[PDB]
Amino acid sequence: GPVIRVAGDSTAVGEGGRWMKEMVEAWGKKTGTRVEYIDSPADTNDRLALYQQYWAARSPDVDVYMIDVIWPGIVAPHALDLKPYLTEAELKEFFPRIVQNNTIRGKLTSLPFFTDAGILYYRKDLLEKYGYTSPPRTWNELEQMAERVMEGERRAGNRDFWGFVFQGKPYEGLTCDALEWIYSHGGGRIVEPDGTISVNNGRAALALNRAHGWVGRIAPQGVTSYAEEEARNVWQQGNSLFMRNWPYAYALGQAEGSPIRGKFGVTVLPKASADAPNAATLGGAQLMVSAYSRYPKEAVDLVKYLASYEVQKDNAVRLSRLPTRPALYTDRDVLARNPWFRDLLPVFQNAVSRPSDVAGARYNQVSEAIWTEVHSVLTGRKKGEQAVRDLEARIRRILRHHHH
Ligand SMILES: OC[C@H]1O[C@H](OC[C@H]2O[C@@](O)(CO)[C@@H](O)[C@@H]2O)[C@H](O)[C@@H](O)[C@@H]1O
Repeated sequence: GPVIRVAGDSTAVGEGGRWMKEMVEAWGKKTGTRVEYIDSPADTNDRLALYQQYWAARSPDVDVYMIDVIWPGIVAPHALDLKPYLTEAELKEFFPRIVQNNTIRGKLTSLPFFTDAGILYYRKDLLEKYGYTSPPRTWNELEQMAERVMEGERRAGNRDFWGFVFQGKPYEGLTCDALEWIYSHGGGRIVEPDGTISVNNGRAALALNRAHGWVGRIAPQGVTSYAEEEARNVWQQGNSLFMRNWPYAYALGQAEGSPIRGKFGVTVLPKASADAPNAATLGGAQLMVSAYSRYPKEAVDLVKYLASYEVQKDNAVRLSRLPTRPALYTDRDVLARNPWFRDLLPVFQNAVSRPSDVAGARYNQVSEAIWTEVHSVLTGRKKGEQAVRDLEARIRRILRHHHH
């Protein structure tokens, strides 16, 4: 009978790949269907390039793909329209915002699987050791606390200790960190949902200059090569006061034999001043049935299972990844394991989106311009003022003649 083949998530990032293959195998066993799991590179933009090879070839060799929240506009031609397979009631069990994200020109490209948002991880033991009673609310506070804790920890002999780690590698994760910096300084959304390229402004420039000011100071020099797992590993070995990362790092940092188990909390990222908006970049994964799958019916059943209440629950409890079902945020087991889901739910719902809706199929080119110009500031090659001006010019070229 059929073999349903699934490309999604990466065994190179936390436990996602392993857990996903487990879920797929469990569906296989439950239904008596053969399945195979195809692994992927770590970085989402590398995964896109890989999957684009299959799509270009109209390959039937993958039936289901896990896609990023930024992809529906790019991948729509390669997606089976899911809309005929779900009732309005079934669809309403997911966050409307994400269903809408995943719907391009009325086609439901994919089902919401897990969402995501950038948050601040902090060492509560260290904050208390140094006389602080709350995590920082402003970037200036983050910097002050990071300087003082680092000076103390370094003096006590931890030469590996830093104040802050984040994603500064030139790749999609940097676009995410940078949208947070820019938006939390009142500098806008880089490209606004109406199409306006707003990024050339003094607040955005300041946000980038501030980030530059972290590099090799409160953050490792090597941060300009860090993706999610590089940041996480410095943090999880106990060597960073703060980290910007996604929810998944929480369950990993609490696991038995984690050096930082019980020593950390999470909160909303800081901002420039009390009247700036809170910034958490919207991330996450959706499940797409390939337009080139020879087994659409079976693929859709697998996607419905993966997106189901109990599989999302398992994802939440075991991997601390965010459900796309509002009902799971009131589930007693989910909340008992992850009490911060309740506190940060409004942060997750107000998460700020990268400009994938407005750039559509050109999003990946837009994002590359963003991470390359941002990276130039992080390395001290350009000032934020120059970079945001060059970025405006590049995005104008990229999006000239594109309409949403
Ligand atoms: O790097 C940008 C990318 O970050 C997040 O996805 C990357 C991986 O992070 C996870 O651990 C989930 O938090 C893995 O499951 C992902 O493969 C975010 O979800 C993306 O939207 C974002 O583009």
